[PDB]
Amino acid sequence: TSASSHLNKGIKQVYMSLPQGEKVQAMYIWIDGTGEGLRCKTRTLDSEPKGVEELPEWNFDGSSTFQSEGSNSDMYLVPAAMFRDPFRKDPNKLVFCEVFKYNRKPAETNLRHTCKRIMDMVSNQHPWFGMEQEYTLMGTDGHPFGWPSNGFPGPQGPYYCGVGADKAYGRDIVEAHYRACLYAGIKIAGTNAEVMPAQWEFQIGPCEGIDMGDHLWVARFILHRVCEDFGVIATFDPKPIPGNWNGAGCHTNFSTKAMREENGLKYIEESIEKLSKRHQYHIRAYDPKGGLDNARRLTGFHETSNINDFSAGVANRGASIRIPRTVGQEKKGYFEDRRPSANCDPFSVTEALIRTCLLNETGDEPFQYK
Amino acid sequence: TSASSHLNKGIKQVYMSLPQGEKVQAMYIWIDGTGEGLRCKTRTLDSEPKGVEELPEWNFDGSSTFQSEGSNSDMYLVPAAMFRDPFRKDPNKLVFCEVFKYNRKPAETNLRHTCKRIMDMVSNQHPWFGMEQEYTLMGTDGHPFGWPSNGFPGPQGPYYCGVGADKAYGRDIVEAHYRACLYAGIKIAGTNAEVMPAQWEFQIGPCEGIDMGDHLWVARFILHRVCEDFGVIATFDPKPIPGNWNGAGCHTNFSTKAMREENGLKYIEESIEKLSKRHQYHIRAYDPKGGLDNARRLTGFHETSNINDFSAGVANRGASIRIPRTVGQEKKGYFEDRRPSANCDPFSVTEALIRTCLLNETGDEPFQYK
Amino acid sequence: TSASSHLNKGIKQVYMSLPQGEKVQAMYIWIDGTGEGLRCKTRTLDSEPKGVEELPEWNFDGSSTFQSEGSNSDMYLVPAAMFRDPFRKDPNKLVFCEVFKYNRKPAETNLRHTCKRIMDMVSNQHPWFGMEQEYTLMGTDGHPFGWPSNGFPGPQGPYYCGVGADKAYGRDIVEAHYRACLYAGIKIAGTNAEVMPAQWEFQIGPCEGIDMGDHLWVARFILHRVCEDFGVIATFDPKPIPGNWNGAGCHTNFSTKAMREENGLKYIEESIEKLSKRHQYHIRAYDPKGGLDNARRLTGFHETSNINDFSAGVANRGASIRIPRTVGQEKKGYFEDRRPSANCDPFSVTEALIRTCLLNETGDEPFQYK
Amino acid sequence: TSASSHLNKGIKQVYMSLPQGEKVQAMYIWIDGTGEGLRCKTRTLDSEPKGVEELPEWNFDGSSTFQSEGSNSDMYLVPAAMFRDPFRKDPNKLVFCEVFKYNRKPAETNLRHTCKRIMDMVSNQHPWFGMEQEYTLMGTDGHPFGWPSNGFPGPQGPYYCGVGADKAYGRDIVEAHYRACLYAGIKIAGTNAEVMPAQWEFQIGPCEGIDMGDHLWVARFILHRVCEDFGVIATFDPKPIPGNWNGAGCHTNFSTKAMREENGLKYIEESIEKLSKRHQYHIRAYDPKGGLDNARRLTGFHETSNINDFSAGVANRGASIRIPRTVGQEKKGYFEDRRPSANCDPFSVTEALIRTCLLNETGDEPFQYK
Amino acid sequence: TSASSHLNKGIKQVYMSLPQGEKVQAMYIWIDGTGEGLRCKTRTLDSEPKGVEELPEWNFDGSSTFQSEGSNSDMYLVPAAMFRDPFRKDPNKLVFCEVFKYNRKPAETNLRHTCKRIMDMVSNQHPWFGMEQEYTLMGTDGHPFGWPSNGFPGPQGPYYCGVGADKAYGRDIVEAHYRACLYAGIKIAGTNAEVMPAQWEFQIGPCEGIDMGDHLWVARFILHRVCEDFGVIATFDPKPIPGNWNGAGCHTNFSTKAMREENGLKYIEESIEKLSKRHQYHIRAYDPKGGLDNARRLTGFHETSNINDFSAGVANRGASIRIPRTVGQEKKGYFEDRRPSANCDPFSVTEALIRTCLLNETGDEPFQYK
Ligand SMILES: [Cl-]
Ligand SMILES: [Cl-]
Ligand SMILES: [Cl-]
Ligand SMILES: [Cl-]
Ligand SMILES: [Cl-]
Ligand SMILES: [Mg+2]
Ligand SMILES: [Mg+2]
Ligand SMILES: [Mg+2]
Ligand SMILES: [Mg+2]
Ligand SMILES: [Mg+2]
Repeated sequence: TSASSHLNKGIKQVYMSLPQGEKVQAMYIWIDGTGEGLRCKTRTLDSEPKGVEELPEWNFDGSSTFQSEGSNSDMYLVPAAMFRDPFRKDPNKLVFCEVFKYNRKPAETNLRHTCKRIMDMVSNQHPWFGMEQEYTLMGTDGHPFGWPSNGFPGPQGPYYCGVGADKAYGRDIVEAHYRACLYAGIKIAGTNAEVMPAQWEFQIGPCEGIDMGDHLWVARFILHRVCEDFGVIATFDPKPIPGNWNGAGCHTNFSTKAMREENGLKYIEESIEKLSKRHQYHIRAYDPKGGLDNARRLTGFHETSNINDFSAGVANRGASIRIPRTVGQEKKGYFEDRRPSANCDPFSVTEALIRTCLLNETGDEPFQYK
Repeated sequence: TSASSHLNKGIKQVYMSLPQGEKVQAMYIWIDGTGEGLRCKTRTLDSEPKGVEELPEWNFDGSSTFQSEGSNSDMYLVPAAMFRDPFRKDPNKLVFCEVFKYNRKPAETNLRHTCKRIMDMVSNQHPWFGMEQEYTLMGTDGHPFGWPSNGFPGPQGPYYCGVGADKAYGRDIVEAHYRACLYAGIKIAGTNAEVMPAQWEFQIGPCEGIDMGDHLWVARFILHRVCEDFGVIATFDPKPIPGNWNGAGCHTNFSTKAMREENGLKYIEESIEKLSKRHQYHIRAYDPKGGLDNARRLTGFHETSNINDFSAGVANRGASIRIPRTVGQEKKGYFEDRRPSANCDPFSVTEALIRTCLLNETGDEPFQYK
Repeated sequence: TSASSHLNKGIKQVYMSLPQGEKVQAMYIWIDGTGEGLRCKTRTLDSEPKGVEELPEWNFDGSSTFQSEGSNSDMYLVPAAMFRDPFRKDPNKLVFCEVFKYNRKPAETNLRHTCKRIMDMVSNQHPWFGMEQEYTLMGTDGHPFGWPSNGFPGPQGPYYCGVGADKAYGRDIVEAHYRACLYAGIKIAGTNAEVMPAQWEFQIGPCEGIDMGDHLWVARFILHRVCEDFGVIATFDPKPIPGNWNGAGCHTNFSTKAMREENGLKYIEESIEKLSKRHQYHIRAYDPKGGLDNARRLTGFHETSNINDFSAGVANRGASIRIPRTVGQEKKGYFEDRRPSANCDPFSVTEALIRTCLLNETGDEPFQYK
Repeated sequence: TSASSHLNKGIKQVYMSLPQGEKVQAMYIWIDGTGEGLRCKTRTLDSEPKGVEELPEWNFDGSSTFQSEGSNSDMYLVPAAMFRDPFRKDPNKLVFCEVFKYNRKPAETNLRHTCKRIMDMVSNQHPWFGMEQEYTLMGTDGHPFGWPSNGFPGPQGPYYCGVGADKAYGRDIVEAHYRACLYAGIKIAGTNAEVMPAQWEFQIGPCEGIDMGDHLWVARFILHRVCEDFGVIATFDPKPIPGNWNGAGCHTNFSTKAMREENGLKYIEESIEKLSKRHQYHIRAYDPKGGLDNARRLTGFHETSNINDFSAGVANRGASIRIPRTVGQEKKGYFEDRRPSANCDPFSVTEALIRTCLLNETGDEPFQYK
Repeated sequence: TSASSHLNKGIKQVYMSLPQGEKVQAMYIWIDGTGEGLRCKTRTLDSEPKGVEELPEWNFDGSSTFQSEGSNSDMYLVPAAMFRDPFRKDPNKLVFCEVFKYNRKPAETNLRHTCKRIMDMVSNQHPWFGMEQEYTLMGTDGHPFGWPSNGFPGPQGPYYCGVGADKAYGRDIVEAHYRACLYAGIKIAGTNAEVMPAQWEFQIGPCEGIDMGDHLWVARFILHRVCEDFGVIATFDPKPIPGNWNGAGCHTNFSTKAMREENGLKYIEESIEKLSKRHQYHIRAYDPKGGLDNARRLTGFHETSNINDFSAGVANRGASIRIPRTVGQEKKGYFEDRRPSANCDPFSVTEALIRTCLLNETGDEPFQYK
């Protein structure tokens, strides 16, 4: 539906296949003042950087990104992770950044800074995460892509992992995103068409520590750019359509070295225990509005837990935490936190998990350290 | 007609020609709780599997696929056949699966499990099947593709194996499907435009034993993915348009080693005999609604048998079973069961043929064994 | 204008460029019960046939092609000529066939069978034919392609061999057909935009004996397939638009070894003589409705002969037979029969020429032989 | 949506307001061989008939209306009820007819003939009926009028007796029909928007005896003519949209003189008793397919009775028969048979009610009389 | 569909309702050189003529109407019948004319002149005619009005005397025409929707002698003017759509004083006898191409006689002549000639009936008289 999507793409293609020369493009990516939106810009480099360390710091105007007031508005980008650019091909790069203010302090929405620290504190336990990112394809009118105009498709049931024109809306986006990620070097585990038509999932992982946040964010950025090409919107809102229509969540898989090795199930249950005593804290960390967004998703019905009550169970689709059936069988593996909203900050989610399960914190606020 | 079909396909193409790296995509395919619909999803692998045995088991939510109730909804995928992915190219794969419940028992629609067994019991007789899969191309409105809006093309006659814009609607699907099959390694024997405009056939075979089911199902899946690309629907309904318009059937060719070698015609007639005493049982097995769907097709008129009466004949287009003229000439070969509906499960059809013709069963229910 | 022509062709292209493997596709082509229409279907082969002789016989349902009654409807295809498939590329093939009934007798419209014989009877005289196939491009509404909606372009005059957007309608079809033919191995001599806009010609020849029919027919098939891709219709009707608008004919060039060598003009005049005595018989053979179709073309006006009167002349555009001016100059060469309708069967036209000019038959019916 | 609906209506209007002169138009209306469809034609009269008795008999071709075989196809129309023509205004007339064969026997779908008799037999008891005719407005594509294209509006709830653009689809039809009926002299009691959007009701009654059928049928004809003008279709099908969408029924109110006068409730319960013993017979008479159509409506859910089980209750929306709450209060009035399909023949419904309740018949077939 | 039909009709209306003054418009109508088309033009008069006799003769250019050669092209209009103008209202007039050449001889297509004479010769026998004029409504593309684009509606059966949007295409034309006729003073007997959708009939009669031709012709003219306003075309072609679709005829009813009075059936059979001996002559007179047009309608199938064979019968829908069942009953009345094509000249049809049945002519050419 978007106007730019109707421009002649063959023309872009023609320019895109000009041999580019020795110079190299770097697209810097970062997180908005909203804690949800991504921004980016591009600079030329003199040659292909061999790793993230070779990339210059950069800056931008924070008052144009909901990130500062008048006089001291300038803000700083510090390269954190680097990937191959699937939009421009090699030698070009995507550069995920951290955001700092003028006084070189982390920005309000720079959650990576603190999370990176917390992950270093527990590196010997080798924490691994996986995330199931759900999203919904929308036209520029805000109506789900490929839904009848001002209407509803038929009821849920045929669309989950569906195939065929009447079943799966917008697969091209999925397919393209998937390769884009592979090429970029993102740890994309797979994908499926979700329960609501025009709703899809991709899985990212397994990722060690800080890597989880980095990979999910960049995957998200790639999804936006791909959607942008096709002229549609990806929405990470946890409940895009009110009523009998699936919400979107961000299921998180977690395991330590302990949990993965034999009889790890013991440690799994131990951390589930600590979690049960910190439900309220985790909901606060599981979406950028402190739990207000997730409230519309976590209702009990439609295979969700209630936002108010903690619960756990082996192969329990309706619980706050699920231990996979076969994880229960072999008494080792990982568990799944089904609480995080589709629009959560993965840095916020992974940090909270470590704090509660591994550094045994309690109270209503994150302990500060050395 | 579909909205996704109007997205810019050149854009998908751009991404699809990124070099993918060491990782590999596997699309798992399975059968719905409807016994008619296919589902699928994709996971990443670390390298190209060398055969179906190297592929992990997987699971999915059965309550989203008409396949279970609340609490123990999780279900299991066991790789059964592997093919090259024509939608993603090498090294990627299609993985046809069997479906099992949480208690590791076959799902209601997993007819492969039992059919596999029965096929093993007779492997020395080397049973070979061929199936003629008929289908109709529909727009997203449910009207046959390329038919006049709310209307009818001219009467049947010019469309069977027709050529020209006024004669063959939607050949592109046919052409693409055919290659997709070849590349995938599906045993596609040929194809033709059928009697009703927008209606087509492909032939799968000859296939030994369990292979028949596997090949036809995956062929079907491929057809759906291809149609999906083009924005149309493939319908396997046995009578998509009421009245003077061809139904869609799934003619099945059958032969044993005995029947193929000299004077096999004797054995052909012997099994036709056994079949004549079990019409009612076969009708039950020849469509997923026990014969209610086929009732709309098998009416006697339009070169179909009557659903009520068994009949056989040499080169008899109107009979339940047809012995090909030249099979009658050379007194060896195969016979054609013209009864199965275009939407039958090939596992159910092939099994019923073995049970009646080879294991000489009678009665109203399949014998159980060792 | 056709609906299928609006499908995304890039998508077909993607599938069509999958490497196909060892298997090979053969499209069998044949003639309708109408004696005008072409039919076809496709089977897989295990490897590339090295010549027409390596191709299996086949069958189809004659009651679906205006070719038989109820009970014994099955009919037989016997490979006659093979070409490379320009729609699928090497190693794939087009297989022009002859049609036989269940009792292995020639079908009513299988005119090749008898023509083949008659051509063998005179092979020492090396008869050579060339045919000028005229045709008109039509939209799916039946109005000539690129004509004004419910209207007429400006009057004839600027279109014959015209160039420019306001002059030549539908050249892409012509261009593609031409190459398709070349690749196939069809003996295509050339082409031109004809007098009526959206009307074109291609020339086939020179062809020895039976080859003429085979080449023209397959050329026609190719034209229909090409038009099919583009979404338009090729019509061979001799008078597609009533009134001051050119008819379409199938001018036939003929020569024997005798006529080609020095002072052959003598033999040319001799056969023209025999022809003058058999006008009525020839008109019957020059269109599939015994002369009813040609009646609408051959009116005397618009550089046509009258259907009632035979005439001949050196460089005479308005005559039944034309001796090219330069054939008259050098007293050797060929003559042009300007009588055949654009929709004639070339087998019927070539046979009739041999019979009258070479086997000196007279009477109202073809002599039977050994 | 219909093409004729897009013609310039102001032009018709211009002609329609020419003063017509002394002559008068009579439109004869009758029932199809389908028992569901209505037919009509118009003849000129020399002056305004003063009552139904003054109107000539007429005929038509029964083979064109699903009503006879070859040779003796002519059929007869006998004027039965007359109304003022709301499409043409005074002095013009609508003339509802009975249909007879060439041998002056009633036609198969002429149920009025026998019903008229049965009504005469009980005239002293003054039977009064009321019918609640439900129907759905459809576009010419067969999709409910004003529904999203290939889609569904939001769920039921806001549409029953709704007001506003997003609530009541197609009220113009309702409004016009209502006046049309009033003008015609039809006994139209009222109307409402029904539960499913684009679904409406009008009530006809109270009508004495044979009058019920006459008035409902003519009301139906008027509805079709009005819908015709607007370009939409009225459908009397009992279950136009499968699933969670209201069926359409034809609730029938019934009372005798006995039931209306004080303590009539006794007689009401007496006839409900007789009815309870003849459910099966009544289902047969409550739709033209003997109960096959109603089977899709009467499922128990969505405030319907089950087609299999008889039931009765005071103010019971889910029962086969309902005694209005206030009829139960005052111990006199009428009861409501909720079983008849929206596409029933009122003649068949009213006759069956008389036969069971008043002439105390039992058995499986209507008693014949004098 | 026509461009003029899309002009703002309300604007015409504004002008049309200016009070016109003392002057009066007369539209003269006449028959083309084709014997099928009608022409007209308009002159102002000083006051309302009181009858046809007060109207001036007039002239027009016959070379512009297919009616003469170069030098003496002028032709003459002689007022024959006058009617009120339903397009302009009172005091304005339609004036049907006879056409004469410069030498005051009747024009080739002026069949009225001779017919008038023949009618005078038998006036004492008071011959009465009725004609059933069938016609088809077409869009400006030549496709039947309201049919699917390049397609066909569903099969015949529901359309004869149909009501509802999906049944009766273009009723507004019918309705307007009917009133137009009434107002003009045309003897319009009635109308009905015919078997083929978009096909309609109106009946004209009974008319004495020359009056028949006058009334039918003027009715036809009115139909063209009305269709013109609505932007569609009325076609009187006897077979507008090839194949399984009803032809259009012009059934003619005939009776003399003798036949109408008691035991007239004797005379009816007498004239049917004379007719049986002159089939060939009548076919020549029953369409303007001497029978070539009717050849496409009269085929035996679809309730038509064969063009080759005469036949008669009581209530025989498939015969050349039908005696109505009730005419056979009461042994008096009229008979119906079902042979005339919908495009016949009524003057030619009525004259031929008189000549054969009343002036007992035989031979192949009309006797000349005094
Ligand atoms: Cl940028
Ligand atoms: Cl997937
Ligand atoms: Cl094919
Ligand atoms: Cl009417
Ligand atoms: Cl005028
Ligand atoms: Mg999920
Ligand atoms: Mg077939
Ligand atoms: Mg030429
Ligand atoms: Mg109601
Ligand atoms: Mg008629």
